[PDB]
Amino acid sequence: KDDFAKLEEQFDAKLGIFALDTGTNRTVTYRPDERFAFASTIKALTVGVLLQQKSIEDLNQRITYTRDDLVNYNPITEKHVDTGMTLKELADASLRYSDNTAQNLILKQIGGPESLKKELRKIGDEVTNPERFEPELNEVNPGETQDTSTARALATSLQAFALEDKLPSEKRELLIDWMKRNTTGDALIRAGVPEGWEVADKTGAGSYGTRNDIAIIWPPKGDPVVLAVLSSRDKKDAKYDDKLIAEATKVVVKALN
Ligand SMILES: *C(=O)/C=C/N[C@@H](C(=O)O)[C@](C)(Cn1ccnn1)[SH](=O)=O
Repeated sequence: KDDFAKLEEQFDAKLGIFALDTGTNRTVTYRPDERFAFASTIKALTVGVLLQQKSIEDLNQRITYTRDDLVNYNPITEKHVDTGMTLKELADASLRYSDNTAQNLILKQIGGPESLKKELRKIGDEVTNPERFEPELNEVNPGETQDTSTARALATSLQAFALEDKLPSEKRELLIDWMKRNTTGDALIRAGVPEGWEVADKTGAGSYGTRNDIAIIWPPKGDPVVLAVLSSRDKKDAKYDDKLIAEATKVVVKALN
């Protein structure tokens, strides 16, 4: 646990780590049960739940929306107000670009934050606590439990949809394929794994310099590793440093080797 403490001192941040080798049941933990704002990592679990409810052809359904439906950061969705987008394309934009309107439209389709919460409780996640849409969910103050979870619960919930029987294999593959092709995580978990390791991740960023990455990772040979790396800082307007997540990942890899 001293390598993580030194990282917490170097980057002046609090770290939350849970890693599991699905093949050996070896874990690496550090503040595994401390709450952090989940931020955009919730996008992964939201698509997890959508996949539970929608058939593949349901995903071809066109969703119309307006300029007023758009929020702060909509890289894909703002470009398609006139024509709408299929659920499939919204999931793609939400996961790989972290498009906030895409997320919000998907969350509405599943019934809103309380419905997402209920579905997570059903799969045994008693920790994750969604209450809000994007971008307001990204802002969580100290001591608050709204829109928070833990390294352990995020990893376990991600593990549930991507690797266990919470989704049938084809839908697992679809989720994994989107997350493999994520565009926002090059400097995080991806930067901390050895050459030839495959990564499917979702990133998050929030107030208090909160910087998260959750992933399934595959060594060259062997079973996948489930990893959540969460972080926050003590000032509301703090900047995060991606190098903290990359280095923490390197510690996880070393400890698992
Ligand atoms: C999901 O994690 C999306 C996060 N968006 C952040 C960000 O990228 O830092 C925005 C754009 C800015 N931000 C950070 C903290 N509070 N606002 S916004 O969508 O929250």
